[PDB]
Amino acid sequence: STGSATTTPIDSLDDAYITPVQIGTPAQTLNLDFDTGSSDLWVFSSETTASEVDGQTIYTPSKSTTAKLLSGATWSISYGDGSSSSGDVYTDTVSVGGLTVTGQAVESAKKVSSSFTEDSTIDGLLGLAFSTLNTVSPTQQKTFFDNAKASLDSPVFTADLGYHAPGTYNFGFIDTTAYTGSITYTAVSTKQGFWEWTSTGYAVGSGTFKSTSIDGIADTGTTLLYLPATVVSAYWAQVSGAKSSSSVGGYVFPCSATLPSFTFGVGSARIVIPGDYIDFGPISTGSSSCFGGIQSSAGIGINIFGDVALKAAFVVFNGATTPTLGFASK
Repeated sequence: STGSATTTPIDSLDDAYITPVQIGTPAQTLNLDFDTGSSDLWVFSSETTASEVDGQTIYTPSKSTTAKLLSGATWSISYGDGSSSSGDVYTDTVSVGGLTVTGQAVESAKKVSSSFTEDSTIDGLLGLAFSTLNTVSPTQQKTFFDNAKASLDSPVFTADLGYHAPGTYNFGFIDTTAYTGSITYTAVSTKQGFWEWTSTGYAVGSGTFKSTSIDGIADTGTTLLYLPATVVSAYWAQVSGAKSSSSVGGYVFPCSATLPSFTFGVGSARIVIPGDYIDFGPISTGSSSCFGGIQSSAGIGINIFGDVALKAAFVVFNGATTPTLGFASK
């Protein structure tokens, strides 16, 4: 089997992407944030504290003939941005772009933190990291991809995120029309539950490539590119007036600037992030200070190849017995 779904930016900055997901019978369609940095499929629901729901579409298990309470199971998660959610668990039928999993754990939120409430466009998350990170207790549950894997034509999914435009998540096949050149594959460590890999280096604009190992995670659920402070400083030093602002919480730059590109290495190959992808616009409405799309990972504890990086590539998440990651230009 295969599936293919379009993923759409939630706003004009590409702060996140939402993908329609069918849950239950008859289908209830919710727009979920596909997150290769976590492993819980959780949704706003009829059980969510009413004061914490503000415009989201909810899953109502009592209206699904295929929903079954997973008795005794609870979940609770905290994300790297400090947001969190928790609740209980149902199993139900879940379909993405024509690909159907029966008995999928659908984690129903009883509580969500303010960041989720305030974002009307995201109805929940669909985790695509390794199932070892799943938070369901006392019986850990499998991700949608893990459940689908054995049925898929090939045990893979691909992320093809757009810049200021829709893109595509495919399951079970590699669309050879979706990228240019060849796909370069690179080794993955699953020890921390993430799609963790090692970039071979970087360049800033038309500058020379610096060969240096940068361990990090491929994370569709993180907006920006978080790299070591040395790398980030080298980038922003090429932008007149750019500085790290403690008050704002990262690098800012004059909105009048033209940003250089940023290249990262995948083996002997190179992915180029155009300068425009690194612009996240005014820090507040009407400001002439703009927020940068490359920020320091210092204090996160891990480097994160988030959407800024991933949207410059066609990315293969290969869930074969020995997982790997593939990157192509597009």
